Amino acid sequence: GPVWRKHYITYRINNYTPDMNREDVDYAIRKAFQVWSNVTPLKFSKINTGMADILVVFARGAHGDDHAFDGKGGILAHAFGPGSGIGGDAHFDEDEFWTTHSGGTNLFLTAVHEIGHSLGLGHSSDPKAVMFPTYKYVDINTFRLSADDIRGIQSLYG
Ligand SMILES: O=C(CNS(=O)(=O)c1ccc(-c2ccccc2)cc1)NO
Ligand SMILES: [Ca+2]
Ligand SMILES: [Ca+2]
Ligand SMILES: [Ca+2]
Ligand SMILES: [Zn+2]
Ligand SMILES: [Zn+2]
Repeated sequence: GPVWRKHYITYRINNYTPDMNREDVDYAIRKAFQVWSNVTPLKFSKINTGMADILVVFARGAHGDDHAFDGKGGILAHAFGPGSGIGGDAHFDEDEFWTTHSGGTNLFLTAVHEIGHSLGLGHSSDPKAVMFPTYKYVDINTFRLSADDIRGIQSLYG
């Protein structure tokens, strides 16, 4: 599949969920990017205006792509693989309740998974992998990619 063909990648937060403090959204997303820059040559920078490679959006129901959200539960988020335009973008279902902790749906953990897709990863069959497509809270303060995730991303970058 597609990959980014450059090392400096930008992201922009289109809008903020009212579920969380603004600074906590910023930090969760920053930390999620750091998970992947830790194990690749990629460098991520937040921009506040203009066209970013990865646009982060909170939206509910039908929201202008061909892929609608479904209210609370079920689909939590989705993201597009590397490419122009909508490529790379990561969308989070506002009908979920996003948090910094084990309550609701943890934004950081979900963003790690989605950014994996934004960088070109698909799903893993390994339940230990962050790319395993079932959300499960794990302690975010000690979170680590599985060997499978590191294998996956290092097949695309580095
Ligand atoms: O795969 C999907 C669509 N399905 S999902 O949104 O139910 C979903 C979303 C995120 C996750 C997830 C997996 C591991 C950690 C955090 C979230 C699981 C299911 N989007 O990427
Ligand atoms: Ca949903
Ligand atoms: Ca994009
Ligand atoms: Ca919400
Ligand atoms: Zn979408
Ligand atoms: Zn997924």
